[PDB]
Order: sequence, then C-alpha cells, then structure tokens
Amino acid sequence: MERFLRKYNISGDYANATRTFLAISPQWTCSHLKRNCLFNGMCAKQNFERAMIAATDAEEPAKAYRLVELAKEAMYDRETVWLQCFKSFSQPYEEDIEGKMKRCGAQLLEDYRKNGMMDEAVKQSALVNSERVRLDDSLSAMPYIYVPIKEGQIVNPTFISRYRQIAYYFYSPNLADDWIDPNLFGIRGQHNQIKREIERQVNTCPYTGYKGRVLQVMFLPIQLINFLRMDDFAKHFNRYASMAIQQYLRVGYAEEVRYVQQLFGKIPTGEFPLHHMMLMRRDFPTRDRSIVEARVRRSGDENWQSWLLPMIIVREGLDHQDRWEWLIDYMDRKHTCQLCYLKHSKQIPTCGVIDVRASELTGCSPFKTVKIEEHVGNNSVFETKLVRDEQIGRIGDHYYTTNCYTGAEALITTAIHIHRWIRGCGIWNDEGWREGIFMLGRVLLRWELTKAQRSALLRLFCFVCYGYAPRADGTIPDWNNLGSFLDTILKGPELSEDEDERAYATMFEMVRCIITLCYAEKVHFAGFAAPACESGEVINLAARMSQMRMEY
Repeated sequence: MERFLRKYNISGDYANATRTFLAISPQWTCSHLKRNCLFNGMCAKQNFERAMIAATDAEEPAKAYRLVELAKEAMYDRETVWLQCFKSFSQPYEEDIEGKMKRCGAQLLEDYRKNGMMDEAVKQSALVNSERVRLDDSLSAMPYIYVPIKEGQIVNPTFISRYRQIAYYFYSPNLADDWIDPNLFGIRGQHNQIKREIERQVNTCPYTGYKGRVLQVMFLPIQLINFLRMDDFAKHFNRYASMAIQQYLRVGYAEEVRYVQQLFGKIPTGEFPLHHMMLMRRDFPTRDRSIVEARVRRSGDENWQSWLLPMIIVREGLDHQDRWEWLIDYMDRKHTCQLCYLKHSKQIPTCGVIDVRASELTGCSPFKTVKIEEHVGNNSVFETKLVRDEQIGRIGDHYYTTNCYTGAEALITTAIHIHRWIRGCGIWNDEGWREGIFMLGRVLLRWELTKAQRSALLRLFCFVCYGYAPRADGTIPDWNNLGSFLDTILKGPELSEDEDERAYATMFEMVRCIITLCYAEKVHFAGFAAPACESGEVINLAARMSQMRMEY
C-alpha cells in the first residue's frame, strides 16, 4: 500500500482513510444502484487492493485522488464501518502481534515526551497514596452525622471509637425518637462537651498514629462495632465516613448547593437546603417520618456497602410516589451493588446519574439517562458488543452504556471516564490498558473526528500508557485538577500534515492489537493428525522401559 501513497504524495489526512479501508474492502458489501462506483471493470470499493496496484503503475494523477475520494465516501456510514471493522478484528490477525505493539508502544514514549505532558506531570504532586480507587457517588454516609435525640436529651454513648479527625459515637438506635441538625443553637454548647469527651477516653486514633485533636463527630449504631473491628471493612468505610464531613464543612458557605445537587438532584428552596432535604416527613408504609430514620433504624450485614445510603433508589422516590415502597425493600434484603437490584426488579434499564462537577466546567447537562450493563468485577474483558452511538461508562462495578451522538460530544465523555478509572495504574498494572484503549478505539472508529481531535487522542494514548509513570524522583504523580487536565488535552498545537500520518498509524495499529488479544479464539479444531508411527516398535519398546523402571 505504501508505494501507492508515497508515489503520488498523498497527504496524511487522505491516508487515514485508505489505511482503514484496506481492512474493510474484503467484506465491504455494496449494491451499485447508482453506477458511479464501478472503475472500468469492477467495484473500486469492494476490490480496493487490486484497483490500488492497478492504479499504481498506470501513473494517473487524477485517478489517485479519485480512488481516495471514492474511499472517503465509502466511509461516511460510520455505523456499519464499526460492524465490519470489529468483526474483522475478532478472527486471528495472523501476524506478529507483539513486535508491532512493541514499536508502536515505543513511539508513544516520544510523543509523550515532546508534548508538554511530562512538564505538567512534575507539578502533579500530592501523590496517589494508597487511596487510589476513586470514590463512588451512589454511596454516601451523610445520614450518620445527625444528632440522635429522644424525648429530652442526647443518648449517652455505649462504646467509643475514633478516626483521624472524626469521632465515633455508638448508641442503640431504638432510643432516639428524632434526629436533628448538629448546627443547632441549643445543642451547640452540648456539642463541644462530646468532643472533649472522646479525647479523654480515647486519645490518638487507633487506625493511624496521629496525635489527638478532635474537631468533628459522627453518631453510629451499636451493631456496626462487631464489623468495624474487621480490618478491610474499615478501609472502605472510614474514607467514606470522612467524605461526609468535608461535604458538611461547607454547609454555611457559598459552595454547598453543588454537593446538595449532585448527590440528590432536586434542591429545596430556603436556608439549610441540605438538612431540610435529608430530614423531612416522607411517604412510607411503616414509620411515616424522615429518611435518616428509614436508614438508621434498619440494620446492615457483613457487606460494607449495605450500611451506607444508596442514592439511585432514592431518586426514584423523589419523582414517583410508588417508589418509596422500593426504598424500604432494599434496606431489608441488603444487596451490595445498587443497579443490579433494578434489573431484578423487572425494571427497564433506564435510570439517572448526575455529574454536576464537570458539567459546570465544560459539559452540557449534568443530567442524563443511561442503559445499564451487567455486574462485572473480575473480567476486564468488557465482553459486550456495542452498536448505535453508544459508549462504555462505569459507576460502581456495573458497567453502563450511554446513547451519545456526534462524537465531539462523546469525545469529552471519554476524557472524563479516563480521568476517573485509569488512575493508579500504568506500565505495570495492565488493567487500565485494555479497557482504556478499547474506549479510545470506538470513538476513533464509530464517530467522525476533525483535524484537531486527532491531536486530542494522541494525548490520551500518551496519557493512558504514560500518565502515571513513576517520575524521576520515583514519585507517582496525581492528575486531579480537571481544569488543569482538559485544558492540557483539548487545547494544544495543531498537528503537522506528515505527523498526522505517523501518529494515526501508531493509533490504528495499537487499536487493532488490543481488540485482537481480548477477542481472539485460541480454542480450535485440530486441522490435522499424525499418529503415523509403528505399532509394535513403539509398544514393545515402551513396555520394556517400564519393566526396567520397576526393577530394584
């Protein structure tokens, strides 16, 4: 193919089209209902290789750009481009897989280097120390901060525990008849007693060596202490309980509406919208009162995700008055992940997930509806065929797919989903490669890009393979500012015409190999057999050998 491009000096923008269509024209169906496609003997689309060699030494300067323009017009129906590209990648691509992946994996080093990514990565300290897994948004610990109040005064504690700044408070939740804001005026004097309580009972916090100074408190039930002694149960729970108080520490400030919005959706009018959403008489069959009483009264199990509060079943109740029955059913049966319960509740796969954080920065709307996919935790094989303007998304361990059109819209969604889940891994843990590059592949084939968006994805292959490399000090940098992230990705210098061809050749070949290994078929039928050996000269020889072996 290369002499066809180098002879006519076909530029790199056209050569992106011909490098795709050589793999597609072996199966590119066509019905020549308008007769423009035929090239003097045959379909030039369906026979793209033979017509290319025929147009090579014929030496026709018009017909070179004629065949590429006939190839670009072939590619416009991008939907069935994806059906033929992916199906052509599922059979064994019988070539040297590793050495092609090795050199193209070596070219993504220098592209990272000559980009400003390596200069930016030195500034990205405050490293990815052992909390590398990013927090979930459906799962929240905001109900446990409320004051447990009975008839007259706050319940005296039974057991006392502690984390780094937050204080734990164990009480039997059969007692407290109501729950009330810790920012209350009459309790504000009482509240600073109980901070002085805990550092007198339990000084420097048990889970880490940190000398004692308490500033917040959370009130917890009693049956949780039997689980919070267990070790891995603490690590998930503590950083999810301490996430609540930093939401709580902005409540008097002008930021707070964003935390109320992304966690809930609808916002109350009036002062304290956070508390006067979380604490209101809501529709129930059993105990017609606030939703913290719907959680605190109901127990948990060994799974740590059952104690915290699920938002997805909540936002059903906020918009339909049936759904409040379904909120109390989940808290009894105590399932772990949330989206699976809907699929087994005989429910349509559509539900809502909100992204107020990035949508205020760039995005169109934080609100969207998704199509769920199955609860997969072990298999990094995404194992799901995609069609009709869709894209992988992940919240929790459930994958989901989103209808998204006009792939500049679905460009940015990929830059966000990479920003969540590719962190912590790199050249060593390959679990971020084969899923991440598969996302980078689909956008590059299912949708149409412009010139500058080819400069965007080369930054992402340099980001997935090399963003979390251990730096010159051995420190592994942390990409956390989305305002520093997307402006580094989306805005940059425009690529050269010739380096477009060199980069897209490195993109498309790394795309094809990751699809090939995760979707090969190494099980086959035996295409041959050779039991052509002699009968007795094998058997009486092998029977002698055993008779010697048994002899002592």
